Amino acid sequence: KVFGRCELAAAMKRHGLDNYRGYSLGNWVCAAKFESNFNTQATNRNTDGSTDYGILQINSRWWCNDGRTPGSRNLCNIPCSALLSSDITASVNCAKKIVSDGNGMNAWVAWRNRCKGTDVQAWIRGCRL
Repeated sequence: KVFGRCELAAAMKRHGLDNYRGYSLGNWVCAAKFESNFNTQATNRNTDGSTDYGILQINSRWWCNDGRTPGSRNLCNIPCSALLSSDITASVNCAKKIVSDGNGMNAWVAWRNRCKGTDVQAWIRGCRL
């Protein structure tokens, strides 16, 4: 599924991400844009041989199991393929674990380089308040 911008924002707000660990909804939508372009099926291999999965490009090194990442912890206790569903529930519950882990949303390098410090509430502009 390719989510629309306000569509994704309403799904993330309904699953509890607006203001989670102090991060406003605009932050999470901005990260989803530059991680996956709102595409739940997006996958991208990392140079260390792990792969990132889904809307928020959750990485198989630490968070989900894909069977091909020597060392994987699978801390969200989830197959990485289940992060590619049209229903973002698994991805949101796992992202809640990642942002809570110590370095906040800086865990998403795309958030740190392209979203952090920017007017992120522009990402929920026009969406039903």
